[PDB]
Amino acid sequence: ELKETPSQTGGPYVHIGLLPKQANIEVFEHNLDNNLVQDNTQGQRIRLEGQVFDGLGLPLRDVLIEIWQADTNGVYPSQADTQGKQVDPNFLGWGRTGADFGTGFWSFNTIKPGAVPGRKGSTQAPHISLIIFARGINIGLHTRVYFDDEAEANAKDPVLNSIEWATRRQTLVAKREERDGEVVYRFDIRIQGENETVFFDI
Amino acid sequence: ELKETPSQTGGPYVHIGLLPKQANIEVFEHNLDNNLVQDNTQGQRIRLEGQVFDGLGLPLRDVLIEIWQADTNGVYPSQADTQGKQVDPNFLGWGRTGADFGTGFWSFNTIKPGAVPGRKGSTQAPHISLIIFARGINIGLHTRVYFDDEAEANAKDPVLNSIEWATRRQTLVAKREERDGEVVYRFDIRIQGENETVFFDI
Amino acid sequence: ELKETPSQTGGPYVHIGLLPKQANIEVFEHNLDNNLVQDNTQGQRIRLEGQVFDGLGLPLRDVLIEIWQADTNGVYPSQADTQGKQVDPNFLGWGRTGADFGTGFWSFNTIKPGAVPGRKGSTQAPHISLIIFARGINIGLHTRVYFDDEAEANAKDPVLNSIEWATRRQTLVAKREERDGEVVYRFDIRIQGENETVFFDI
Amino acid sequence: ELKETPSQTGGPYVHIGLLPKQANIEVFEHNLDNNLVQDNTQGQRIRLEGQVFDGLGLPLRDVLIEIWQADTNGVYPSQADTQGKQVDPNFLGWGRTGADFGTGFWSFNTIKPGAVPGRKGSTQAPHISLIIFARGINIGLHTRVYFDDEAEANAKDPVLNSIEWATRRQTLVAKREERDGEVVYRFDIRIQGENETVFFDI
Amino acid sequence: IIWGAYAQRNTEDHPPAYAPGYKTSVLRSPKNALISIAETLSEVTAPHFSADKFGPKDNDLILNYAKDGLPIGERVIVHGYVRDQFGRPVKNALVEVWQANASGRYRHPNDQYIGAMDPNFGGCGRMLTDDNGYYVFRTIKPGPYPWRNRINEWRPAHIHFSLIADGWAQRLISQFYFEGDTLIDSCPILKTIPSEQQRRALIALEDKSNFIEADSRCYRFDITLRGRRATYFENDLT
Amino acid sequence: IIWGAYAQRNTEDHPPAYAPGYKTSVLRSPKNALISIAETLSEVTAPHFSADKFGPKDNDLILNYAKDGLPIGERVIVHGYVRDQFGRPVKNALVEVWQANASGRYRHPNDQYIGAMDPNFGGCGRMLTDDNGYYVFRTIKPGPYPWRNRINEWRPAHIHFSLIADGWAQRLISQFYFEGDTLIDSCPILKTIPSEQQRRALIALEDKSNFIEADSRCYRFDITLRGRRATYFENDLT
Amino acid sequence: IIWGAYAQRNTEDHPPAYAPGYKTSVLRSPKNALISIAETLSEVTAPHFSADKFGPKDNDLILNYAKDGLPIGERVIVHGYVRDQFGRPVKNALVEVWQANASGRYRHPNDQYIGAMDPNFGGCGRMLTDDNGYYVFRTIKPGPYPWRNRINEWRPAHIHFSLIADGWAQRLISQFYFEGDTLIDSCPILKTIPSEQQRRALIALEDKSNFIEADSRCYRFDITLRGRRATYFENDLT
Amino acid sequence: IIWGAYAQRNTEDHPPAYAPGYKTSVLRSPKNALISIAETLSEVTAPHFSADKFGPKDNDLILNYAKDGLPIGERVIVHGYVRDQFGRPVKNALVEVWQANASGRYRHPNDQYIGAMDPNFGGCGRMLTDDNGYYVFRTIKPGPYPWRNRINEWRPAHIHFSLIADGWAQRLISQFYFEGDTLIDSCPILKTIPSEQQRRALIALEDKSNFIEADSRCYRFDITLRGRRATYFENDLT
Amino acid sequence: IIWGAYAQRNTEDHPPAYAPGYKTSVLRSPKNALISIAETLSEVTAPHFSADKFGPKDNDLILNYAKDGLPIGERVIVHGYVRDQFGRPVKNALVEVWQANASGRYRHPNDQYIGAMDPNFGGCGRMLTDDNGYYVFRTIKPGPYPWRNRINEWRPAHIHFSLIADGWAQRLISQFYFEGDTLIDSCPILKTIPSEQQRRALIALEDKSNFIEADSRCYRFDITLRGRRATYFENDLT
Ligand SMILES: [Fe+3]
Ligand SMILES: [Fe+3]
Ligand SMILES: [Fe+3]
Ligand SMILES: [Fe+3]
Repeated sequence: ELKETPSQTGGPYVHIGLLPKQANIEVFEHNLDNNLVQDNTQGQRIRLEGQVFDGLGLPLRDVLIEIWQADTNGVYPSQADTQGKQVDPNFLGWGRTGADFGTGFWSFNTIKPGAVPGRKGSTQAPHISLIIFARGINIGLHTRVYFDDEAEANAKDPVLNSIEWATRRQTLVAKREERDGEVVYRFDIRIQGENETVFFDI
Repeated sequence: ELKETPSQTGGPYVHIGLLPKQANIEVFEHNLDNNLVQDNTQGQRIRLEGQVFDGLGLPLRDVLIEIWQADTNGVYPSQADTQGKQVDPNFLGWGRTGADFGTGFWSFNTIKPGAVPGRKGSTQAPHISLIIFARGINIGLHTRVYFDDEAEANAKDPVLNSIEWATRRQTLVAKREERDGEVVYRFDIRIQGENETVFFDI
Repeated sequence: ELKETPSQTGGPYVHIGLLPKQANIEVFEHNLDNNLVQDNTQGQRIRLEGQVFDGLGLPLRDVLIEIWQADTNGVYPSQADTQGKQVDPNFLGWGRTGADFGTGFWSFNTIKPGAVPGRKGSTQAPHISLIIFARGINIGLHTRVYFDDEAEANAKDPVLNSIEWATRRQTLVAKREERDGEVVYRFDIRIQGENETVFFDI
Repeated sequence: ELKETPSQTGGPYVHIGLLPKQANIEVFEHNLDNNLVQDNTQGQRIRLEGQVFDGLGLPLRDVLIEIWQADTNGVYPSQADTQGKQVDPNFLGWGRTGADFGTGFWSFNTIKPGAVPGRKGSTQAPHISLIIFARGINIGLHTRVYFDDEAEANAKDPVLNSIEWATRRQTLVAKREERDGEVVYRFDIRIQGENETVFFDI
Repeated sequence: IIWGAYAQRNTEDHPPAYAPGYKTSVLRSPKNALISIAETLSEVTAPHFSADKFGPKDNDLILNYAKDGLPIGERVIVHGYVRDQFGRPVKNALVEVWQANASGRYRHPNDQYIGAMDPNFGGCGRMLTDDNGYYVFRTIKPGPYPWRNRINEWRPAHIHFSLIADGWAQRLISQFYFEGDTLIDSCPILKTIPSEQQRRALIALEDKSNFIEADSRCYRFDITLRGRRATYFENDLT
Repeated sequence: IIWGAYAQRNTEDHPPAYAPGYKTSVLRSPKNALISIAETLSEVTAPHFSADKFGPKDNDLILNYAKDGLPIGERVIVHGYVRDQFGRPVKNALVEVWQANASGRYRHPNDQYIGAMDPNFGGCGRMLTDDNGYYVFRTIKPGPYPWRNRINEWRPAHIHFSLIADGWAQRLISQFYFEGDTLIDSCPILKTIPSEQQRRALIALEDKSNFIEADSRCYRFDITLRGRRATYFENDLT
Repeated sequence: IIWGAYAQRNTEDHPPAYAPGYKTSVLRSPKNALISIAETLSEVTAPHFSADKFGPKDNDLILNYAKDGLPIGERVIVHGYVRDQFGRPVKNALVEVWQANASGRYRHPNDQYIGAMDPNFGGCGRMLTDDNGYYVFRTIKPGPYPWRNRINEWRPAHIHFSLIADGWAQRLISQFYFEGDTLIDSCPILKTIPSEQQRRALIALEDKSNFIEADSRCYRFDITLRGRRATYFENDLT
Repeated sequence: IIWGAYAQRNTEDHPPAYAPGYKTSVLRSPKNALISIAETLSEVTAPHFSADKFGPKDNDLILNYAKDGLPIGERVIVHGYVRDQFGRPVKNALVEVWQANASGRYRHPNDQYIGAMDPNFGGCGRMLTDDNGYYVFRTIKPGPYPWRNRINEWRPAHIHFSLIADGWAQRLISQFYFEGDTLIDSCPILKTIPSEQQRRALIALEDKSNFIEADSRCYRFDITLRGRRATYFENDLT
Repeated sequence: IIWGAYAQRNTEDHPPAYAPGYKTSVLRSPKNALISIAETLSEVTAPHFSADKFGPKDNDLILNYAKDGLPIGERVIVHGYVRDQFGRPVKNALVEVWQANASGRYRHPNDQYIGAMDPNFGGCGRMLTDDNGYYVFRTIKPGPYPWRNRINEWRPAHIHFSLIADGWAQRLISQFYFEGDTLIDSCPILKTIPSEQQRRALIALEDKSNFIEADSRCYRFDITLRGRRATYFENDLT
């Protein structure tokens, strides 16, 4: 049996290889981005935005983020999904973006995920899996984004309830807002200090 | 010369072996408890209660506590006591309890100890030696409980004065209260963060 | 090239795993037994019985026996049989039994095998391959059962003639009897001492 | 923990050190012998005699024998006896002798032992523990002598019943005879071959 | 490919028949040497067992005998591969196992050991290897077993296994042990095996990566059987 | 002999308070260094427990909780000596132990492990050392315990023990393991201990000569506590 | 085959989050321990990328950004295999790489290194592994990079790589180095990795037999990802 | 202390019964394996010998047979301790010894060796161990003995000893040799013992500091017997 | 897969052309260095031989020349695999062998060795490797051959072999020897090869498990040829 290849930081220039256009490099015709909604994608559109702060309360202006989620019906566009249900044919379920070099803000235009089956016949509350990569971060940090308007589902969520320090559960709940007619969930990540975001080893 | 057997955490189920009844196990006829006062025990009865908090400010609901103290006249019910005075024949001087699984509160019904001789002819202020055992704690944590109504004695206490960081001395002083006619000293222990309780290597 | 996994005795409780019912264990719906004759099995029915004796002339009351044989036409119900002939579709050709805990007797209800081709175009006399497993026996003992009413075929049998000590050949010949209308071949196995049964390394 | 000193044969001249007089050496005033009966010894006198034969059926003319037994009431004259009963004050319970250089016969004049308690509240049939030492014998051979006139007790004896090869049990039973008015039990020991005497690892 | 005979069993890789240290072998071992023979169709053929006859829990010793509850003991999974000496996988071979319970107590009339019986454990199972020679079963780790060879003898924890594969010459019964068991170095039965490398061939290895969280531990144990040689010239088998 | 203070605890022979590998220690470890003090009567004295209060089966975990029958599992005896670092025996010290059952299941409300509960096993006992510092108890060997540090973590089989002896400074709680257990090399809790020689000090050794035939196996485990220095000049303790 | 969860990530084979020697990790590392969870469909699933979207020169860093001429530097080919820890090949996994040019200069707005920019080199490419887990790309060997950890710090020549395979739990980003680079032994970032054998797992080996005459040199570099365990009993994933 | 049974004799630390190299063992060794039994009062008890019966010169082989003068030969003192395997001293055990004279000639009717007889030497003595298990006797160092195993066989110089202690299970007879004797490496009888460490356990060591000036030399030889286990639970002995 | 050129032949793994110790090479070795060229279709192509043309006994040197009886000598089978340096099997490659008889006598007009000729042995055969690169032939083990390099020179027993595979660049002729032959260490021809590991690459190993009882012995000998590199970018071959 082989050991997993050891992790290393993405480094400050992680954009070159994962977000060329943000580094002003036009080499690919098809560029992977932070827009998961297509023309015929089902579900209610939502915008996920926020910032990532270090131990000093300062935003990381060089962080790269990716999200993985199910469609509006809780089905992952993955051959590994064993639900037997047909997934939304117009949904990649994955997206990538980078904080703004100046402000530190990041965002994704996606769809609010449907409830996904949990282990042993349980049901998970709607959530988006998110990972953080950046200079200073040796191994990508895993976390989840839940939604505050799903209070009833969150209260019964297996993962959230597996966190024995109850006060930390709230760090995983994004707040719903409405810039005009658009739904926006604000999710700020705090790597260190008070209100430190919960991180998972998955 | 042999090395001391290395310490290991008591673990989350420490109750099985040290407080069977709290784990719903009735195997012993005589069970060691948190009640040091007997029928003919001398001195003024007092209740010692409080909580133990972790680095998040959350109480440990699985911590086990023990105390060791002298009688009302400052004599330990131990063959190692060299004072030459007769100790209270109805006082074990030791007790054990566990935080409540739900609230985290612990308590002992004991007697307020008399002043005990210090090193080099000095006199120690009244105090109770206390130790903490629990999951996450690799070696039992030692500390002392002094009483706020013994301000004059505490000011001259050798151990308290051996702590060069004066502001920390107060973490070892319990506060006197009076639920009706009973005397209660509240002693909260903080393992980490601000107002962290002083711990000793004895 | 790998070495063959080393043999170990079946042990005194070999019945648990190979003959559960004899050990009073009902776990399997289909239990392998000592009855090789089915409804439509071809050939003349015969009963093979006997005992296994140790070096003291005492029967082993914990021995387990298995037999492997061809059908009435000398064809093995095995994909390894290269004769090109169709085998009896209602014949497993294999059986297993255990000596009686009290008397030491064992027996199989089977069919008398047809002559099987030998090496280099020779023809083997009818025979049944038998193996012995038991406490005290480190490696299963192989032997063969020939029939006394096949004197002419036995005299020309390649295996029997490969035994240079002629007087030992008879230890491999079972004696035919007739309890009423049933044909019974008695085959006693002697592991040690005089008339010790011939054992093969196949 | 230390290992037991390895055994070695007593050698052909074992008499020099254990039976000086038989080797014509008078050095000790008090010589240990084969006579366990004293003036006031209780119980019925008996004579134990026989021979020891090798693998050729020939008697050993250089063998040395010792016996250890309880008194007439089944109590051993040993501080290790935990029965709480008073033992016969005139009984050593031990004896030693040597086969005759010419005939090979040996004998002891002793008392028939009483039943001794077995393990787990059982009762052992009357018996004498015997050991054999001689040239060619690397470790003293242990065995027991039971009496044929105690058939009922022998049938229930724990040690005899611990021998799974029932036919061998008889090798441990001496035969009662009566030379005039004296009771004689003949006990022949066969080290090898047929009717080989059972030997124990105690 | 025209198969020939199975390679000769290497008597040096197996315990001899006569092993004084293992007492009961003294009277149950032939005094005469085994007579080696050239193989015929009889020795290279073997029976076939259809999976249709096996129940769904036949390879699950934790549940195949469970009545009122689960058996008491260490939940462990044992898997591995069955190959012939030339490395070829052994397909559809019948694997039968049996063992004592967690107390080191066998569910057998002749076992009077004080060790406690488990009303929910039977101690026997069976399986067929797949096309890759892979096998897998679940069970409770057996406890060591005291027995009377020398009065204070103790078998290390072990599981008995039997194989019936493609050829009768392959018929094999043995026992495997668990890595780290200190009783392994003093067992008279295991010591009947001459070489040290062969003794280690009977030890199941801890397979930590295949442990199932909050559920079961796992051991890896591969079995090697005799293999047939291919024939490219005369075929004297028949 | 006029006794002085206990020798200084060697922090290097013990796990530090902060051990990231053992997750729960991250929030339950002081950030400040422990403050060392010169000992007084408080630290060198300790309570006395009379044997009159102990029941006859307190040191027999096989029978002290047995209701309808015997517990399922490996019957083992554990004994050894309790000494202070200077080799002196520790007399009448209170030894308390607790463990999981043969399934690796603890009889505790907060334990939801699938491992089966044993209605006849409690998992706790206690004893007092004799004049030679000798102690002895009987029990069922505990099965490994799966727990959530990293998702697939497994404690090697172990027994928890606590000692209260002559001085409060001696107060010690720890765990001992069994020789040969392969889980010992990967346990994050056992790894909190810095040196290898100290880790081995927590391993109970197989004591084969003390095995009881057809009954129980036996492990030897000695415990070492801090010891007092003698005083021959000034006695500043008081 | 019914797949279960991915084997637990062995935290010991990876750098810890807090590594003082690598300065920026001091403020960008959680103070709390990671919370391990049992996997669900969320963790075992991952996106699929169709090769239709990739351009013909996406894996050719020598030509995908070439405008007026060829990039200046050492023409090298890098290939190897992507497997899961159980040795199974990882098919159609997205591999993305990025690096500095031959001057050790990155084409990134935040890089002010005096090292010269190459108008014909971009420094980024991507590929999908084939059915055998094989991958291959061409590039210019990157020059070492001076950076400010300690004032005179220098990254050994290296190429950044990222993988997105079959399961989210497999998500991995890392860096590989070239055999013989003397800067490897003093790099604070590479030293965040605890073991020496794991550090060597990030070194691409010279593959001389695969050098292309008068054209390019070649390095061999294999990547190992976490692997899923098969399930043969209960399937609690859902 | 409630004593249990003696620890099991380790057959591996003793010569087997059948040893072809030692010819006479071929016909005087059982073909059947010894039957091990659980001990009873019979096996744990043994006779007691009062010192009142022993003469003053019983342990002095130099004088107990001296008639007209002193025996010819090397005046040597032999002493040592008798302990049980657990290190406990064996008190009041009967020790009996016998040997050949300085010519290697035994005073026995069946000895026809040309070696000269010593009219002042008998060759036998006895003693009881004291409370510390200590024993001591004086003698003439025995000369090697030629015997017929193979025609030119020679026993190294040796003294025969027998012990009867507290339990019948302890009954032991053996021989010890003198350090440096070159005949030790080729003796078929000494070679019946399997291990080398056990062979060395029969060698008396030169004890130079205990030599008595202008008088006698001295050898140290300790004997180890089987020891009883203590019982703390059920006492099934009776 | 678009194949490129064969990897460069490593001149260091082969004997040089000029080898004074092997006398006849002095006048039959170019004085000029070989001129290396980039491969073209000419070097990567090779002829194909249909098995239809081969006789049934072409690979049986024991029978392909037998007239009145069998050849005198050691019946041996030689088999093995033909692979390219990258481990890929070489399918349908023409293997031609030739050797002397058991007397070390060649059936060739120019051989006047006193060694006896065998009227029933020819000394030559041929085969095509199968899809796995496997080959197998039967023969009589050749006896050593005396020849005149230095007057008393002796070739160790050996078999000459030639291969024509997929590419002309692979064309190879060589000789293999038998394990244990003492003449191997002093042969001037075998010594023309620089390294020791390469010399051992020409030794056929005894394959005991593949011996055919009462018939033939067997040797295992694998051959490695040059292998082609795959092309993923420019294809300059044409
Ligand atoms: Fe970089
Ligand atoms: Fe625990
Ligand atoms: Fe068994
Ligand atoms: Fe002698």
